Amino acid sequence: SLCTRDYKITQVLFPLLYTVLFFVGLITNGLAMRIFFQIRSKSNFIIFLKNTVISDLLMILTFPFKILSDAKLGTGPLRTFVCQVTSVIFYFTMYISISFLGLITIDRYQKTTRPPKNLLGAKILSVVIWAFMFLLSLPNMILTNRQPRDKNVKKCSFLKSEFGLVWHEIVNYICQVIFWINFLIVIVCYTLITKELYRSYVRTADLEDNWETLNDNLKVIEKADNAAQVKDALTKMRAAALDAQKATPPKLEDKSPDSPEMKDFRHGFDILVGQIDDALKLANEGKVKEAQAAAEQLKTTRNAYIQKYLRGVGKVPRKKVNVKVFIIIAVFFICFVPFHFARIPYTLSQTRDVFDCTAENTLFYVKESTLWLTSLNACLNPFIYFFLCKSF
Ligand SMILES: CSc1nc(N)c2ncn([C@@H]3O[C@H](COP(=O)(O)OP(=O)(O)O)[C@@H](O)[C@H]3O)c2n1
Ligand SMILES: CC(C)CCC[C@@H](C)[C@H]1CC[C@H]2[C@@H]3CC=C4C[C@@H](O)CC[C@]4(C)[C@H]3CC[C@]12C
Repeated sequence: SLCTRDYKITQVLFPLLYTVLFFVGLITNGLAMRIFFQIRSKSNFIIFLKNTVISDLLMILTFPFKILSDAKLGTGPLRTFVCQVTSVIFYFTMYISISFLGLITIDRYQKTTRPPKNLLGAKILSVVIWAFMFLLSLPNMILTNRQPRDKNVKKCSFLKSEFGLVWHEIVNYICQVIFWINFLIVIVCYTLITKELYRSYVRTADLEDNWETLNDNLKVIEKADNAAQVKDALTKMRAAALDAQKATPPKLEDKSPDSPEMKDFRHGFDILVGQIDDALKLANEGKVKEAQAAAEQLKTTRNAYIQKYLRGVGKVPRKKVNVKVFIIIAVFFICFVPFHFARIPYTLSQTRDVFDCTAENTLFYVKESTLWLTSLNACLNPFIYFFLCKSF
């Protein structure tokens, strides 16, 4: 009552910040709807991605009501409407987005491990997420039935009934659980994909160590003047080559044993081992120069091409680098983590008259600032689909 909140910086900074996000958001999701809704829903990912684009658009359409109500220093019918309807829509569509981001992450993680009634399952799941958030949101709209007694007081908590304040606390608790379960899912999925990347790296580095062994021992043969040194190097080269021939590099992981990719990889080593074997036979006969000339045959255009090819097959592919799961984890840390940290103390100040005026106002400014970061997601989310061959 006696407490005053300074809205002079709020009425210039936030409507200006949200106006930018409204136009940036309309053009981003407009050029996402007209593209993604043309393509068919043949996978769960695209079903989840289509739900994400419309939940983004619903929360962007919420911004004009906010911009113009926050532009006014005092309360009014529009501020009451924001409190009761449009800002409630913002929150329930925000947790719809977080739910589908958690689902997209599970989907994308399961695709990395991978060597219709599931579309139905994804569709029913999509309906259940929307209906559930709507179920929680509806009493918040209905229990914001009180009129503002002081025209200078714009806080939604003063427009609420006793059970309205109770439900507000319950809803904000459930949403904290929805956030942290989805954040945990994203953290786990990211850690498992990152472990797989590090595992793919060591298998490539082990394989490349074999090539270094073979090429280092070839240098020894060139600078040698005796059959004992040539035989030693040739033996280590044969062992490195036969070791490398037994490997299943990340590019050959999901390939059939009788597939041409698997066959060319093994045959490439048979040609190089064969050349080492011919040079080793000569080294055993004490013919140093002849064994050096035959080992030097690995430097021919043909055998250098065979090496370059086999080494290329051993490299870590794009599949192992998941930019979609990294973007989602980046989005949770930037857009959602600060708001969810700022929320509980702010909810506590709204449901009980326990904090000092300046303490309350500080909690408001922090939640208002972090809520804006949360709104970037609606303008960021289409970039999970924007970086692929379909959009060039
Ligand atoms: C599932 S729907 C949902 N989820 C939340 N986490 C919510 N947190 C707040 N709301 C509602 O959205 C409206 C605005 O609440 P706040 O943003 O807490 O109010 P102000 O800081 O005073 O602008 C109120 O009717 C709240 O009950 C929420 N609604
Ligand atoms: C008042 C509130 C609860 C209204 C919610 C509207 C709901 C019913 C809407 C919003 C987003 C929609 C989804 C958008 C995209 C797809 C993918 C498509 O392959 C099948 C339908 C499906 C799965 C839609 C079904 C209906 C849907 C879940």
